[PDB]
Amino acid sequence: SLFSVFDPTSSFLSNWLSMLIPLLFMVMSFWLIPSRPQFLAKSVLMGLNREMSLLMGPASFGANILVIALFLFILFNNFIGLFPYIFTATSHLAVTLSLAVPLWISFILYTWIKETTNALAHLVPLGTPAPLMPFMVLMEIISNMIRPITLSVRLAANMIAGHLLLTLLGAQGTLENLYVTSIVVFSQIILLMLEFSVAIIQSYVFMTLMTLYASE
Amino acid sequence: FAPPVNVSPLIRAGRYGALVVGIVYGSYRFGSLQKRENEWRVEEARRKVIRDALNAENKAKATREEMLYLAKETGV
Amino acid sequence: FGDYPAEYNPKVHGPYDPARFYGKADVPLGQVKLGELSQWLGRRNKNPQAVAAAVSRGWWRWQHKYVLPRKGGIAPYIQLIVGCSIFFYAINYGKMVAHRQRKYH
Amino acid sequence: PWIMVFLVSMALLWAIMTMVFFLYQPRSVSSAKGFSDRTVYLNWKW
Amino acid sequence: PRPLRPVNPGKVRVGFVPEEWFTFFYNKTGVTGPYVLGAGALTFLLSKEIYVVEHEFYTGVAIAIMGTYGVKKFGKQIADYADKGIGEIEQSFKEYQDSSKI
Amino acid sequence: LATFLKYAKVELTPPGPADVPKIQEGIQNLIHSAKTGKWKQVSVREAWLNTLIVTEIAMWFFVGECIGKGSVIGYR
Amino acid sequence: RIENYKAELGKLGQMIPFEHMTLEDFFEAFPEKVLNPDPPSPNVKKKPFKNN
Repeated sequence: SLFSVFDPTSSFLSNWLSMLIPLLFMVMSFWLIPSRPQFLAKSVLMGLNREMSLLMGPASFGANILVIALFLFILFNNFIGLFPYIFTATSHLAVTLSLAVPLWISFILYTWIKETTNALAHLVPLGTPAPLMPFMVLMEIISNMIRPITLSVRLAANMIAGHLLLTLLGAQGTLENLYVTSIVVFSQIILLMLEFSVAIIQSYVFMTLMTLYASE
Repeated sequence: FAPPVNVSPLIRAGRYGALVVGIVYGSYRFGSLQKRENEWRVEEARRKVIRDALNAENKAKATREEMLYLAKETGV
Repeated sequence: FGDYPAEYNPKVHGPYDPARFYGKADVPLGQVKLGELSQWLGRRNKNPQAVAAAVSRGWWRWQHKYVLPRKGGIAPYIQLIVGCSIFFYAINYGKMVAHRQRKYH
Repeated sequence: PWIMVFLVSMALLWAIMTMVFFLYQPRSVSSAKGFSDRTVYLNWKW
Repeated sequence: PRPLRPVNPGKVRVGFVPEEWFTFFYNKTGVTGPYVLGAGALTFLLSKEIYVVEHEFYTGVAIAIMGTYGVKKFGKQIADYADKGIGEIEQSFKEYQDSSKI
Repeated sequence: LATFLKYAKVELTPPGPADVPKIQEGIQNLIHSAKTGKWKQVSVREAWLNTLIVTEIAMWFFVGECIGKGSVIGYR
Repeated sequence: RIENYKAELGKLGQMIPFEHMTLEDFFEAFPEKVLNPDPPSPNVKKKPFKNN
């Protein structure tokens, strides 16, 4: 029924089991020389760790793994959720808000507690005039306040729109007419390649933005 | 693949016996439910006519009242 | 909590193979002659810790068969996708049945 | 059920964190070339 | 006994189905036994509409076509990249052992 | 796929007409297994399989029901 | 020193080969490991901690 993908109230075993899916798809290491999937997963993680270390800095020892785990959580829910009957956890705004709000609070509160006057000088972007200074302060306060909203919305609303556009094409895929079915399947192949790329891009966007907010 | 194996004769006899029973049961049930579907369509035609007449009258009167209310709101 | 199970003896069983059951040698369910199947079911305890141990042993057997070998393929990942899609269809059994195409069937 | 969603999501994010924490390849490339120069001969008397 | 690491994983027919499922029936139903069991199962699910052909069946079909095309096009390249890395690691460990002996 | 057609010819064919006295001797043996024993002496792997096989016979019955009713999805 | 070097050479000769080595036998033969009261990292490397 169009929106029936986004109904977690399914049965006695609800659709919240879509969050235990990343425990199944995480590589387990037994032998000393790794297998193909373990080596591929470790190579991707090492590559992203090297990319995020440039933006992090030396005073962010905990940000090596705290953003990588968030990247894998978002990536697995976005990627394995696009398979047909699997519920997509990050489509809902609750899960994305649950990921974005606590780390943003852990950035804002810790920066205010640790360096207060440095943050107040950081409000002025080093050259703006004093009459525009209160406006820049208000701009900085508002822009920091809508940071976790613009992460949760950008992940949840994008995943919802990405699966509703597939559901609209699926509902028009009649089985009696083979021509319409072949058009629907070909257009869904184009759309699903776009959705897989958008899924990985949006997880990388969240990792990059959490790293930038952690360092700043 | 592996060399072929002839199935057990009891398995083949039961499988094709179930196939034959399935064909005659499908023919019997389709013939049975065709009359039921025809009777359901017969009564649903009258039910559709009554529902269509009542709903169209109710929709037309509600549309007239709604257009009068919106003309009252707009002042035209 | 992480620790080896109490039946594991590194001086007897060699290195730790998590897919292996290190307890007393019970008859596997495949070769039970079904006249003693109720006795076999009563012999195995139904504790949630033992159930989670049997699930973990099975998951490590599957890891050892399809993932842990060096030149492993994408067959384990397709098995996970199909197994998750079937399970999530059985979860949403009502949500898909209530939008059927035919009536009698 | 936002409270249970929040608790399960954070427990899973911590579980993913401790899965990545043990995902590394211990490279034993500690070369023992230093022992080629650690030995010093006995000094004589001059 | 000590665990051993086989070079090749378990045998798989039709992309993901294990080969042990197909060879389990060979004592009784031959080679087309399991295949006709799966065919009868899929026909029965689509007959009694237990498996309802919804808007997600065509998503699953498009995923299956994309997955087959992507795997057949990039499986050799990705397996070669991974086995190159594993060989480099094993070569580095062997070089370490030889250097320690020297 | 030609070998699959060869196996279909070998294995998906109706049984021989001369094995009808034989299979009844098998069927009564199942009756001899329905009263005395020969089933509580069955390994669960074998028992699993015997059930599995039977499910295949019942699925052939539903295939035959699809043949008798024509279309696959429902009774049209 | 000769006795120590011969003992180390014999121990390395008697070690299980890395092809058949599980990740715990490697940590038994190389007891540096990675422990709870140890400098950590997601990539537990030779230089991800301190060095500042």
